[PDB]
Amino acid sequence: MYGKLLICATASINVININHYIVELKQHFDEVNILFSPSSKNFINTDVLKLFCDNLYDEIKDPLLNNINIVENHEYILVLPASANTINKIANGICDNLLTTVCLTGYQKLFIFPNMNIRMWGNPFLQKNIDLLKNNDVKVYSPDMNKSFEISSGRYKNNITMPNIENVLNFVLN
Amino acid sequence: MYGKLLICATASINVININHYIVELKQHFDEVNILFSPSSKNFINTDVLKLFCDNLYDEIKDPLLNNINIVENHEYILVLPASANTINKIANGICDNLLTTVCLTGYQKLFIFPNMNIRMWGNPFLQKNIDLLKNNDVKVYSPDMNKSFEISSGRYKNNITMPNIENVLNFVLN
Amino acid sequence: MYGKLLICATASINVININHYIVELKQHFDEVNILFSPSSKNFINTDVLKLFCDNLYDEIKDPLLNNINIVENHEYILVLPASANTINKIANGICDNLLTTVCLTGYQKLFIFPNMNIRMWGNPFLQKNIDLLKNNDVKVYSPDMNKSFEISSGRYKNNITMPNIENVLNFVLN
Amino acid sequence: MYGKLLICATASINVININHYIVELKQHFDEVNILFSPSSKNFINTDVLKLFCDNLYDEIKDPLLNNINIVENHEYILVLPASANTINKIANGICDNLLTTVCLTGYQKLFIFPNMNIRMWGNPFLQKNIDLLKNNDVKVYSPDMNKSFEISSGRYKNNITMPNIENVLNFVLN
Amino acid sequence: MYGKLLICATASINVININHYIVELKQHFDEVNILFSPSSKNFINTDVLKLFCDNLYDEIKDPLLNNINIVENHEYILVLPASANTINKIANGICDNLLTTVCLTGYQKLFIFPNMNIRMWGNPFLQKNIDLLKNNDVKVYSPDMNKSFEISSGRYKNNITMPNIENVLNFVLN
Amino acid sequence: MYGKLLICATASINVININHYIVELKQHFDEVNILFSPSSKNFINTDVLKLFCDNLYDEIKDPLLNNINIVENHEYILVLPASANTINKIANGICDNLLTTVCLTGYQKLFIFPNMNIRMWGNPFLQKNIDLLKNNDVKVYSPDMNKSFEISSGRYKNNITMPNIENVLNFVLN
Amino acid sequence: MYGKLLICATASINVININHYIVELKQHFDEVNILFSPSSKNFINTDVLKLFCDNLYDEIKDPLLNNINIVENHEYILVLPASANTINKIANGICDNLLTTVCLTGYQKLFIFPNMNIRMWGNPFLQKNIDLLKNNDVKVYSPDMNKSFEISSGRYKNNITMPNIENVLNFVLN
Amino acid sequence: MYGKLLICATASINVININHYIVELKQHFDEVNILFSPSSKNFINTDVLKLFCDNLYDEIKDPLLNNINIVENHEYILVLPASANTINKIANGICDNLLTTVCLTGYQKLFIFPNMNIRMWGNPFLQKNIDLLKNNDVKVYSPDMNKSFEISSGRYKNNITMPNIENVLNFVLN
Amino acid sequence: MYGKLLICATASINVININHYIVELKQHFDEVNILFSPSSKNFINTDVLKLFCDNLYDEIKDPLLNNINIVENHEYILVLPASANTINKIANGICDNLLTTVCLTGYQKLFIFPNMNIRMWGNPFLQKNIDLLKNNDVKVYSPDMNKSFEISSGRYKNNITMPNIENVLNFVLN
Amino acid sequence: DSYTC
Amino acid sequence: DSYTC
Amino acid sequence: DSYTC
Amino acid sequence: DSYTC
Amino acid sequence: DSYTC
Amino acid sequence: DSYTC
Amino acid sequence: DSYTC
Amino acid sequence: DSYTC
Amino acid sequence: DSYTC
Ligand SMILES: Cc1cc2nc3c(=O)[nH]c(=O)nc-3n(C[C@H](O)[C@H](O)[C@H](O)COP(=O)(O)O)c2cc1C
Ligand SMILES: Cc1cc2nc3c(=O)[nH]c(=O)nc-3n(C[C@H](O)[C@H](O)[C@H](O)COP(=O)(O)O)c2cc1C
Ligand SMILES: Cc1cc2nc3c(=O)[nH]c(=O)nc-3n(C[C@H](O)[C@H](O)[C@H](O)COP(=O)(O)O)c2cc1C
Ligand SMILES: Cc1cc2nc3c(=O)[nH]c(=O)nc-3n(C[C@H](O)[C@H](O)[C@H](O)COP(=O)(O)O)c2cc1C
Ligand SMILES: Cc1cc2nc3c(=O)[nH]c(=O)nc-3n(C[C@H](O)[C@H](O)[C@H](O)COP(=O)(O)O)c2cc1C
Ligand SMILES: Cc1cc2nc3c(=O)[nH]c(=O)nc-3n(C[C@H](O)[C@H](O)[C@H](O)COP(=O)(O)O)c2cc1C
Ligand SMILES: Cc1cc2nc3c(=O)[nH]c(=O)nc-3n(C[C@H](O)[C@H](O)[C@H](O)COP(=O)(O)O)c2cc1C
Ligand SMILES: Cc1cc2nc3c(=O)[nH]c(=O)nc-3n(C[C@H](O)[C@H](O)[C@H](O)COP(=O)(O)O)c2cc1C
Ligand SMILES: Cc1cc2nc3c(=O)[nH]c(=O)nc-3n(C[C@H](O)[C@H](O)[C@H](O)COP(=O)(O)O)c2cc1C
Repeated sequence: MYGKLLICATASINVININHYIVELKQHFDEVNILFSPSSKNFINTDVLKLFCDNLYDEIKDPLLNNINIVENHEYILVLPASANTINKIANGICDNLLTTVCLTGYQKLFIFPNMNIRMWGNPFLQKNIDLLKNNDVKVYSPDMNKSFEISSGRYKNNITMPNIENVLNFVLN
Repeated sequence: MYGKLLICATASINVININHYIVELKQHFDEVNILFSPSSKNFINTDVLKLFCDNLYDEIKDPLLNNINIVENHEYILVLPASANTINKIANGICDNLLTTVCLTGYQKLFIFPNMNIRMWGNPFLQKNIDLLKNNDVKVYSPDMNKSFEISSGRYKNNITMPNIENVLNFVLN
Repeated sequence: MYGKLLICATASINVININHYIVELKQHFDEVNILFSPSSKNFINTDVLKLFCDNLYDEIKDPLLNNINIVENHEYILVLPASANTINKIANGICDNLLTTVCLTGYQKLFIFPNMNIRMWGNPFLQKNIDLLKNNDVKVYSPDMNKSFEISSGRYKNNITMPNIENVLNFVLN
Repeated sequence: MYGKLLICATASINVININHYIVELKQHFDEVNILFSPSSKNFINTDVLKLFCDNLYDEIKDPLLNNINIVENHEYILVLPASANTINKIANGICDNLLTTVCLTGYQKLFIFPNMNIRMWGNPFLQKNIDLLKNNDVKVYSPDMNKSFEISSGRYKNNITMPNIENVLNFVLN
Repeated sequence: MYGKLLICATASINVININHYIVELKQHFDEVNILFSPSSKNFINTDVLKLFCDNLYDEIKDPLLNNINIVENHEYILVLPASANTINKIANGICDNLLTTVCLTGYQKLFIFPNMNIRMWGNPFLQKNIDLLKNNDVKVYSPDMNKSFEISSGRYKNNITMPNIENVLNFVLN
Repeated sequence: MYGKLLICATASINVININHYIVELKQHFDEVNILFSPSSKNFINTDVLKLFCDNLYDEIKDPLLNNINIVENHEYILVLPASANTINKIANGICDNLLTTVCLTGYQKLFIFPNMNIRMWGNPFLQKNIDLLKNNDVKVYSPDMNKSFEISSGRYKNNITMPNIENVLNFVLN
Repeated sequence: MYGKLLICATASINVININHYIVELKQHFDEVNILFSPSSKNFINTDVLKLFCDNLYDEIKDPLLNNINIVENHEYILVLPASANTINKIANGICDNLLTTVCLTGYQKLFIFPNMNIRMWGNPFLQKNIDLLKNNDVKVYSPDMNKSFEISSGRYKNNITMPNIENVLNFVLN
Repeated sequence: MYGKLLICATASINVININHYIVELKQHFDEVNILFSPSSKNFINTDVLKLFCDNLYDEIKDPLLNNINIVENHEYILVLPASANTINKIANGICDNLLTTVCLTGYQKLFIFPNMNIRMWGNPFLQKNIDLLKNNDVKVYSPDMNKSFEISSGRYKNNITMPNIENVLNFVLN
Repeated sequence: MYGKLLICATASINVININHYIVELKQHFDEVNILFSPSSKNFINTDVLKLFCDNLYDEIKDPLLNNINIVENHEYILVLPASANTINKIANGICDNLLTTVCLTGYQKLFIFPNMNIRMWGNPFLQKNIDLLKNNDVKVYSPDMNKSFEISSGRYKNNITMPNIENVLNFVLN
Repeated sequence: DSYTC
Repeated sequence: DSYTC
Repeated sequence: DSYTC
Repeated sequence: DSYTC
Repeated sequence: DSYTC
Repeated sequence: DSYTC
Repeated sequence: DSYTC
Repeated sequence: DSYTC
Repeated sequence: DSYTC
């Protein structure tokens, strides 16, 4: 059991399966808390996650949540899944919501797991920001390529896939 | 008749005349669809554009619009009028609304037509982003200078003006 | 008595004491007007400031406020308190609200007074933007260090503090 | 520069381009004010016209607007575009909204510019009312026929078209 | 004491003094009931009239009020004050609200007391309708001229005035 | 099977049985579509008619319905039941709602079936409009007299009754 | 013409005729402004008074109205009609709404015109407060007794009546 | 069976058992009606009392309830439970809600049964008002002391208790 | 460190600086909790005070807050700033909101710090209540006179001023 | 069955 | 002209 | 008193 | 049963 | 420039 | 700074 | 016609 | 199972 | 006078 861990979940289609990660990670960290981007609420009912994680930080329920306290209360902060938008906001120091504010404050404990279409992944601006993040000690995991179900065509093509737990653990703990 | 074209309209005072472009462009492209930034809705009733364009993408009516499908469905994507804000968001890979998300995903089919006060146009940060966009193969039209009706004083002075259709077509097709 | 001055107040915990600055500054500038970021409204009732400042610019009351007019109507524009978020948005030319739009348009009359936790202040991305702002003639005040009230504990500690009026005046007028 | 002019805009698809007329007319009349029919608000955001006209009369913002004052404050009152409905209401003295009430009160300064499909234009009842209006000194412009954009097909055809500014000016001033 | 009487009050500025009539008429008719036009509700709180009249017919409280029952329940129906709009609607058989529907159904017991600016009174279309009403046995009182407090300027000038009770009674009973 | 037919239903107490007509007429016309007046919605849940007619035109669901398309899409347009109000609005060319707008546009395919109390039927103004309609080629059916259930007294007195299907068909097709 | 006068109207059934006083008083005072108690809004639409008085003070439209400014801007302050409640609140220094706050601040320019049922007038506590008000230089008019319309019965009886203008003027000016 | 009785219930924790009193009193008075203070609605659903009392006076359902009629319709008016606040408002003649207005109007038929913590009961100001009430012929029952369940500590300590029915009857009838 | 202290803040313009007191007092009392009057919420966002005080009592969030518990939980209760209205309500035992209810219950631990315009301070009724409060052992601080920034005119004049912390502490502890 | 007010 | 409850 | 716009 | 805060 | 249904 | 209306 | 702030 | 647009 | 999180 390691220290308290915070999941910063963003609006990736894969956020709908964030519960699998919470349960897995709860077997290795004292606490697993979660914080969502405003847009991810269009994909899931974030309320149900209260049943799996120790604490759910909701900026609508409480608009005055202390980002400094949140950062100090955790040893690890994971952006999972990390959207292109949030990755780029973090890289530019933009923090117009609680999630990004927490990421700016806790850049030293930040672990980013990118998830998006390979086409989005190729964006020049996104890539420049990913280099900037890495060159400034923000840990950015290298997306895995594999069989992914493409909601667009319903085909199982090759594309960026979500990281399995072993890889998450190894990237965060090593 | 060329392929399907998408207009990404932003909050420039000139968005109120976007219908003139839709009608003109509809004479040259199989389809002319439109997508607005949240802020542009304070300038016009976007609903009426449904009468001129083939399809209106509304992220409020449908928060789960697939940006990948939208990008794949078009051969050309025009940011017209393109605000300083959206230009700068695109340059930094920021996509916190459907319009900018579409622009990040379809950077390869992107054509940007800047419109703003000459004073805003002189902003250092805006200009660095415009260079960055151009140096990464995003087509950015060079704003035209001419008699523009300044709303501050009901007097026609010289400033940045909207591109006429010939120039739009030539910039997009050549 | 110098020219008209505009205060661009952002979501720093210290925005709750912005009235002290308005009253002080009103003793030296013909007019002291104020403009808030959307988020700062969660800290104070901005309506009450109408009793101290000459004019309150409210983008909700009037979504079509002319940023060019606002910039032209003032000789000085102060971002006070200036949040990490707004500082970073200005540095990247991002202007998705009235306050930042005004700051992009009036970069030449801009004076920024940073306020945030020392930990946030150390963010790499924030610092690169601060250099970029300074290297492009945007005046950025160097945060003062001193005794401060820590809301989490209710006790005093050393951290970034708000600038006193003498320093504000001297930084803006000299 | 002639006296103050009032535009009474009704629910014709062409009301979306009413701004072009406001700007043009502002070059010839001391003031160009506007008043919309309730239904035209489904076509445009009338709020934006405040940026072009001197005054916007809004019966929702102020349900107690004095129609007598409005009529006395103008030398010319134009119903442009004039819908079949409003034309027929005026002809029968029906005034169940501010616009029609103003038209009944100011029949002596009224100039009507009909706009509608040629098929609607052929309605017997509409035509009897147009004769009645003309036979009672209400100036009714004769609709121009020419090439027009048909929203249903997106192609151009011959039909009633909007009057150009020269014709508007000549019909009102001569 | 004569039979039950119904007052159909319309949106004339003088509707604010309708209570004086209710009280007076209640001294001569078994019952004095009232029915307002939708627009008159912008001038007064119709609810208070429940304290003076026997019954208040509210089409919003009850959208299914039987106009036939209402007409049969009264021996006299007065349109007081009668607006130009309602007079013209009655003349054309238009009944798009409860008040006008009642007037169409009870044309045989109808007594109309016009009230409006002398300028509105001169409207050609209004006058043709007044002749049509009279030529079809609808009793239309001839407006009185006298000192009227013009709201445009706090000065008493000569204009159409409200009928005193003696005249109302005499016109209705004789 | 004849061409597409449109039913324009108005606020007559009998609109509650409009479904019987839809089903009957569907046995003789390719399509039977329906359009209601705003007031008729106080008598029935118009939504349920979607289960019987091919298409339901709802101006609230879609405020920008093309009246020209609606008229062109049908060979016959029936106002059934036709209220005194709608009959009179049509006769005067008044079209302040979708139903009346469609009737003005399609006067050449219009078939009107009046339904109201015999007392309302005797209104002078209504009758003048009915003559005007007939003298201008708008087909107006002559109301049938027979045993009708009078909701007012619960008695089966003689009054105007709804037309049976044979008469509807014969009046429309012959 | 005397100085500016303020009417503080309270929830007496007679507040519905407050317009008669405004018009009368406007013939003798530079300005006649009005301020209502929250409860009086259940008797009338206070908005319409804007058409008769120079200024309407609305604590809902503006919750931060300066009572000191209001008191300083007038030479006379009349509580008319004055309810038992407001009279008693003033006597005890209670000011939980704008009207009573203004009355506490301007006790030196206060003129109270009581209106209520004779039975309420006999209340011991009310009377002790009236003595207290008089013994502290607050001018309290002695209610007139005469014929009055009793809303419950609709017949006339002897009771407290409203003061005529001569008496109001004489009590305020002498 | 005595005359009609009115219960004026205030916001005492004991108002939740007011139904027991209604049922008991209904065995001795022709009618038992009830009227609640606005705040007592936070303790119970006042609607259910309609099932026990003859009439429920609701100032929200009807803001224009005639307090004079209410007082005249009853021989006895009981404030039960009577809160310190209502007792003090009555003593000062304050009537800013229907309940207190009724108590001011019916002071001659008023019977007050105080209920509150013994600590509140000791308040100097409350006691001065209780003397004032008694010295002006308002019947104020002397609170009973006994075993009361203290919600605060869950202990059955000695404190002021509610009056049993025998005492209520004897105090009111004797 | 003394016992728990409660601040009862009322609607004085100075309530906007109540945070300065909370922070200061927190250096001397185990706990500093706050409770606002309903009206003071128009001056500030009371929510933010949760970041400075130990507990915020909100009667809207919880309408059933036990005033007895609140009073028992504190050794000192300060009305700061104390408005004329609240002072007068306390003096008369009026408690129609949580704040005044707490003050009635805890009169024995009450410390009142008056703040208002000198003109309001001169009100006879207010002064009689202040004497009554003092003569009944309620501690009422004597307002300080000094340079106060008058909001009517941006000029520093002499008037009642807020008490500095030394005086607050000395008045409460001695 | 037809109806009438 | 005057009213009472 | 009678009124007019 | 009587109650007390 | 001109539109029709 | 202290305030007054 | 083109526009500018 | 991972997803992709 | 100054606050921090
Ligand atoms: C159905 C759907 C799925 C999406 N999937 C992704 C994704 O896998 N990765 C991504 O970066 N954005 C994805 N997007 C776009 C983001 O939701 C969008 O850029 C958003 O503004 C990001 O906001 P956030 O950073 O606050 O979560 C998707 C959008 C939708 C509607
Ligand atoms: C009346 C008015 C006109 C504006 N005109 C322009 C313009 O021409 N160009 C521009 O870049 N911004 C303009 N702005 C500022 C933008 O609306 C603002 O920066 C906005 O946040 C951009 O958002 P968007 O990128 O989502 O459209 C205008 C604002 C208003 C109120
Ligand atoms: C109680 C609290 C206090 C905060 N204090 C600060 C601060 O001093 N400085 C800062 O940069 N951000 C601070 N934040 C974070 C900002 O509010 C957040 O980054 C926000 O998105 C900035 O938005 P803005 O730039 O529109 O004002 C605080 C947040 C809360 C809830
Ligand atoms: C998309 C659309 C375009 C329309 N165009 C016209 C038009 O050009 N002329 C016209 O007379 N009516 C037109 N109509 C019908 C009118 O809007 C309708 O008769 C309306 O009730 C008129 O109201 P008004 O007189 O208050 O403006 C149109 C309706 C829609 C939905
Ligand atoms: C303050 C004001 C006063 C008015 N006075 C009159 C009047 O005296 N007579 C009249 O015919 N219309 C008057 N009007 C115009 C009518 O209110 C308007 O024509 C309305 O649509 C009539 O509707 P109704 O027939 O349903 O009452 C006035 C309007 C306002 C705002
Ligand atoms: C219960 C009831 C039944 C009605 N029956 C009829 C009827 O049979 N015929 C008619 O012309 N009006 C009837 N009316 C009156 C109309 O509904 C009313 O005149 C309405 O304004 C017409 O609007 P429309 O033409 O938009 O349907 C009735 C009203 C109600 C409340
Ligand atoms: C229809 C009706 C008429 C009233 N008439 C009077 C009156 O003439 N005088 C009075 O003192 N109270 C009267 N009242 C009672 C007051 O409205 C009530 O005491 C109210 O709380 C006073 O509030 P205010 O002082 O804010 O106006 C009346 C109440 C109603 C419902
Ligand atoms: C749970 C609770 C119980 C209360 N019990 C009493 C009580 O027994 N007696 C009392 O005088 N006030 C009591 N109070 C305080 C009153 O409700 C409060 O003073 C209120 O403003 C009185 O308003 P009213 O006179 O309109 O009922 C209680 C409050 C709460 C939340
Ligand atoms: C901008 C403004 C400032 C005020 N300042 C004061 C003040 O300093 N002292 C005071 O007693 N009342 C002041 N008032 C009046 C009170 O807000 C008012 O009497 C209120 O009803 C008191 O309510 P409370 O006792 O619930 O706080 C002010 C009002 C406003 C709108």
